[PDB]
Amino acid sequence: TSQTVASHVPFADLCSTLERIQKSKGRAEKIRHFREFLDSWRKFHDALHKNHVTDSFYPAMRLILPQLERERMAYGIKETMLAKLYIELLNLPRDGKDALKLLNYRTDFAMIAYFVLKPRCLQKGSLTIQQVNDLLDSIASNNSAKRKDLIKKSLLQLITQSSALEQKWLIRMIIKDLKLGVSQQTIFSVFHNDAAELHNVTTDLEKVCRQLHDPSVGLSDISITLFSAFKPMLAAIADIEHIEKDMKHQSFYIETKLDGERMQMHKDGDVYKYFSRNGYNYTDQFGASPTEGSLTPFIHNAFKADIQICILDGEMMAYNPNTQTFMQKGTKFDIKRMVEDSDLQTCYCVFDVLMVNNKKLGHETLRKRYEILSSIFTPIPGRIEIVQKTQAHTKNEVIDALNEAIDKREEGIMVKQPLSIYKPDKRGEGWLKIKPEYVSGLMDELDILIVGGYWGKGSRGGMMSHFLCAVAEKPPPGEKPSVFHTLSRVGSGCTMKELYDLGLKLAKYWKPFHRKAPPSSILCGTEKPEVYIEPCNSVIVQIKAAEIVPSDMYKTGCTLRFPRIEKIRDDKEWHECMTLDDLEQLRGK
Amino acid sequence: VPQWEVFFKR
Ligand SMILES: [Hg+2]
Ligand SMILES: [Hg+2]
Ligand SMILES: [Hg+2]
Ligand SMILES: [Hg+2]
Ligand SMILES: [Hg+2]
Ligand SMILES: [Hg+2]
Ligand SMILES: [Hg+2]
Ligand SMILES: [Hg+2]
Ligand SMILES: [Hg+2]
Repeated sequence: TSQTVASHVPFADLCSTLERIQKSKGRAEKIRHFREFLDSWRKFHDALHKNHVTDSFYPAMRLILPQLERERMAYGIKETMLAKLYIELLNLPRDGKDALKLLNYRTDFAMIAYFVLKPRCLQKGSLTIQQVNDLLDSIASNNSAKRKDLIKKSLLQLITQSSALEQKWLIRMIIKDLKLGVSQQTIFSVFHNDAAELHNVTTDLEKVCRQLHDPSVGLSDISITLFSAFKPMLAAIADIEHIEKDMKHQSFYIETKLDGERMQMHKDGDVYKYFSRNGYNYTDQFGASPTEGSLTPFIHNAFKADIQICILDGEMMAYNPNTQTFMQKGTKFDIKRMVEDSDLQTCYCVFDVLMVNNKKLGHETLRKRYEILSSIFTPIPGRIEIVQKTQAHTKNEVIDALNEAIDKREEGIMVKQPLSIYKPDKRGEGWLKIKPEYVSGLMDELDILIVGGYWGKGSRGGMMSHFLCAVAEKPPPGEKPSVFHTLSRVGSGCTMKELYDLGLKLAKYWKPFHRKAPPSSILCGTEKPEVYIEPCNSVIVQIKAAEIVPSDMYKTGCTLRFPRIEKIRDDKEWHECMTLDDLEQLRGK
Repeated sequence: VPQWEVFFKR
């Protein structure tokens, strides 16, 4: 009658098992202790439920793998809060060595506390595992509601009714790090042969505990399911030199790499759920239905007529309508707020589909999966998009793509095997990611001057797509630099507001560049700008680049490989520009 | 009704 094993098992038995596992040296011994507990629980369950069942090992497992808790929200509990509380309850001298050590704990804490507890708290535990869960539930729920005093009272119950040793373990469950000395994967494997695979397509300990309650009954065709959080497929880092072999000497896809929030979308008619990469529920943000949220109302009607159910994998971007650009994560500005203040909007960049109307697609080829994707919805630029991809088979094509990508201020490229299927939580297989070899030194901080510009297209024709940048020729002692040598073209995409602000600040200073009557202050190579700007009116940008290579396109006789503007350095005057001599020393060092 | 202590300390 809604009976549970957890209501019968002292939290003390769970803790004595954790203590034995942690103190065991060998893996074998660690596993044995876990097995003995798990096995007793299973036999008890069978006896308890003979004449009845959704009950399972979940109440224990959620405490054994606290980092996998998904039902309960954050506790909001700091080591420093526990410290004060213990100092009260144990009546420690407020200025003594024990009190200070607790208060001055440097980020383990459970062990420091336990040593203070062992000789002064002799109480025997009284809580069942179920009652421990109830109090943790209370802590989390009260934290959500910022009811500080109720959090304390729940903590107070946990502490006054638990043994010193149990308190050691409570602290670790609260912090979410047990330090058992045995891995999460081992825990899963010991529990059920299928537990890990199931967990990968349902990020839910309860589901795994309940569905795999019987260790001798497997699950067939474990797969991605509507409204269950699967772990995203991951990309392995790839050295661009080996890319043709890595793609099984056959044709492959090159796809744009977006740095947003990895997000999967689940749809059934008017009902929507969204899961982040860790399997937390973001439906409150994006929208459970077409009349609420920051995204769903705007994309519900993009879906094609025949599509009732679908599951998508992709990336959430912050899109600027006025510039038609995605804003990068790293900015001095507030992306979340501007999204809320309607300055920016949420855009779902989609690169995969795992289900359409009850066809499951995990095992289809990425090739087939992409085909299907174009049938799911009609893209709306700036709300819901299909990530751009192309076919390629050559290393040089990949060099081209990376070159283009960095130019547009993207930070890398993706490469994908068309034959490949979708493997949740696996890194490698069909998905590779490629980024520039950035070596962190002076090469990360090239401080150079903007000397010229190139216009964007159509309506973005008022904004610049690229800047031309130069270094200073070292001037006679006393005077400011008067001659600059071009060094590199670099992308000007408004992926951060400071670049937008910079463009508007410089707008009034551009002058038409004439090949036949060029300004004396700017010396060029092959590459000429559309417009230039007098040095004293300009701004220094800090540039990250992977390599300095020879070039006849720039006056310096060389240029920057994969250059990206990192910062606008308006804390510098134009004449503080890096010189030819600096460039020269940098190159050969 | 089975008692847990028989199952655990076994
Ligand atoms: Hg105590
Ligand atoms: Hg489980
Ligand atoms: Hg997008
Ligand atoms: Hg912008
Ligand atoms: Hg722009
Ligand atoms: Hg710009
Ligand atoms: Hg020139
Ligand atoms: Hg000036
Ligand atoms: Hg150079």
